[PDB]
Amino acid sequence: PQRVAAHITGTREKALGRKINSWESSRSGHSFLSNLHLRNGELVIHEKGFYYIYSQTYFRFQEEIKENTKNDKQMVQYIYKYTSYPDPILLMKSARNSCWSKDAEYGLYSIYQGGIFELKENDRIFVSVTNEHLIDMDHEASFFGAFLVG
Amino acid sequence: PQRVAAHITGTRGEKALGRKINSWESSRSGHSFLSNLHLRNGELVIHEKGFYYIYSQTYFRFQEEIKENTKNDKQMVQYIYKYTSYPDPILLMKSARNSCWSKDAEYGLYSIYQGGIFELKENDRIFVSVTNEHLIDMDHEASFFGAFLVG
Amino acid sequence: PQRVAAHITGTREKALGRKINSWESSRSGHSFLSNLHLRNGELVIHEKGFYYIYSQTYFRFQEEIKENTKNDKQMVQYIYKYTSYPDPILLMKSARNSCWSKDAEYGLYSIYQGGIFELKENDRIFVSVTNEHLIDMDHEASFFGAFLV
Amino acid sequence: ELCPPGSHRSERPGACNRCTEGVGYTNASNNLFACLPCTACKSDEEERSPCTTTRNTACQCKPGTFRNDNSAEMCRKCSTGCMVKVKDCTPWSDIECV
Amino acid sequence: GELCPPGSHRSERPGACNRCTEGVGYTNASNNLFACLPCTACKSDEEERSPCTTTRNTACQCKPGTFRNDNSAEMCRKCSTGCPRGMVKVKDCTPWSDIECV
Amino acid sequence: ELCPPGSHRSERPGACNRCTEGVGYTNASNNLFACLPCTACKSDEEERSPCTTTRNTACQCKPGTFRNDNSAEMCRKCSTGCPRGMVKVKDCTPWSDIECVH
Ligand SMILES: [Cl-]
Ligand SMILES: [Zn+2]
Repeated sequence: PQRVAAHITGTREKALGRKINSWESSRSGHSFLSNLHLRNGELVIHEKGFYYIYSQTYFRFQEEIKENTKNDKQMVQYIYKYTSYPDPILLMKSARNSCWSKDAEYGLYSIYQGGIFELKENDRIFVSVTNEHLIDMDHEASFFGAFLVG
Repeated sequence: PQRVAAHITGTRGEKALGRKINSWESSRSGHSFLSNLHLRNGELVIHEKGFYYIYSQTYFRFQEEIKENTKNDKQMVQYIYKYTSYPDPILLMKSARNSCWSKDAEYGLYSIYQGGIFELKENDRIFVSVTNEHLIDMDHEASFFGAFLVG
Repeated sequence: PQRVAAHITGTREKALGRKINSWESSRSGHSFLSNLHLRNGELVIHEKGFYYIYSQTYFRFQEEIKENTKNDKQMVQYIYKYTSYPDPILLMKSARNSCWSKDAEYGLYSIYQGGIFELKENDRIFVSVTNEHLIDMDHEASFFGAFLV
Repeated sequence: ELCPPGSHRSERPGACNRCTEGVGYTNASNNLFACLPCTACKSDEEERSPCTTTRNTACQCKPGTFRNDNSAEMCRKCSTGCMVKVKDCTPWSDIECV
Repeated sequence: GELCPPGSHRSERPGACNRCTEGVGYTNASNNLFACLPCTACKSDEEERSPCTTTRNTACQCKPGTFRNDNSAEMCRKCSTGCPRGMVKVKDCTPWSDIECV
Repeated sequence: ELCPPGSHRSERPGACNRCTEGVGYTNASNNLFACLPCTACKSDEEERSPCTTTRNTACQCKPGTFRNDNSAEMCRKCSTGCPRGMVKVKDCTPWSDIECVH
């Protein structure tokens, strides 16, 4: 197991949004950690290198027409890193807005993003989202992972 | 030749949700390929046990004519399943989109991409299943399916 | 040392859309090039092989309707390659349409796609988009990369 | 040969571990290294029966809404009108119009 | 000169050329591609002007009443009925452009 | 082994490079190999203070709009009224919608 990778799934500071901290790590066949570990919803790096980091967050909601406001929701997924620096550093953001139509009965918005980043040993990576209360934490729907590329 | 990966694309020709896409194309050098994996009934078959980053993009493309009015609301879901040594297919990933609720909507363009890492055993089969299969655009560059060994 | 990968981010021909040529490649920790190089917004291949290629393009716009016609937008991300052939070859396309509701005050549409492609030494890969004027070039928002698989 | 429903296989070639009630399950004899995660009923559904080590949760759309083969994610409100209504809507189908 | 003619691509065999399959793929120029380019399919909103040949991709065009501009390459859009208040129609709509107002 | 605010670490183990004013910055002592990129104010915002080698840009929503914790990307128009059964205790700010009580 000289393999450096992880895939963790949903379970039922100066950073934007709210950190997802309810990830599940070891159901054989569904999620796993190989030469990385989880701490307070943050994936911790062991081996310095280039990592392809990705995350899918499912915004799922039934909506009731807001009487004095628009039914507009900004669904944003943020991927941050904590390094040898006091503030978390934004690596990636992916945004979506819900349907402006007042005829809207519900919303299904899965957001996936990924990219390659150089990380140092003991750097921590986490996912932060807006509207955390609309997130569906089904294992197959919302997840977070990384693997060593270089 | 010791490379374990595949990228198969669209072509116009059980207890699982949605309907399995079975019209994928494997050869055509530069556009699709199979290296140490094979295709059978639209399912990618694993040869080497390991950690695989699996992904798929499915393009939902349609012209819509609102009449009388409802129910034109569409749930566009992409499911990625695996068949292992177990009677039922096991869901690995799902990604969903709903169409625009506006009555002014003339058409819909909804590309869905998802990917993730999964441990697979030799002879495990992976496939893509979607809702509204009749709205899928199978252009090679638009809808595709693939995987590669990470560990 | 022998790592073949790149991740380049935004800075503020017969191909569809318009080529993004304003990528940055040298910010340590944010963007990099390892055994690939950038030229006119195109990533150039050094080592022949299978590459997982990906891109995220952020369409962000504030746009209040104008009392007449429809403001319906087709947001398309194209990933092309230039090889030993006169025309660019489309590898991937990902499309989204904006919200048709006339109550729409703005649009936030991030588009991500990726896939594996066999590339030859000196093949060039680039990103082209429709509505280039609506693209937000924040470094965490729009980016382009690849790595040898 | 196989681990019974409500169990999965362990590292030791001939041993079976029981699934955790309410967390995971297995509906058939198997050799999986983990039980399958239980399904959660969403806010638009009602739970008909809970998850057991041998049966996944069984959910059904709330009255007035339905779900079908092409709408597996969210329950949809049943159509108010039609053509004449030959059949009423069910948790698994909209109204039938003749 | 190590280039295969239009209607053909380079083979696995270093010195050979394979012909494209009519209706399936093509190549418009001399090349050394390992596969011919896939033919384009006209979508439900388009009409086929000319079919795919081993040397020419299919030619599609928006159906009458609709168009496709540089920023709307995916789906044909309905042509605008009129010009806004105080503007006159200088040009009629084409399969490649909406009405021009000035 | 830490560079001061307004600077980051170099390749040379003991050196510090200064951030480029208007391009990047660093707010604390550090050993980053690059300064953090400056934020750009978008069309819906106004710049309160520019980016300096030690402070990121400070933007603010344009009058009549706001940005809060659940709407960090685009400024939203302030709500006209309070929901069913609620009064209006606080007016909207560039960082918050109207406050409603009861
Ligand atoms: Cl919409
Ligand atoms: Zn909409």
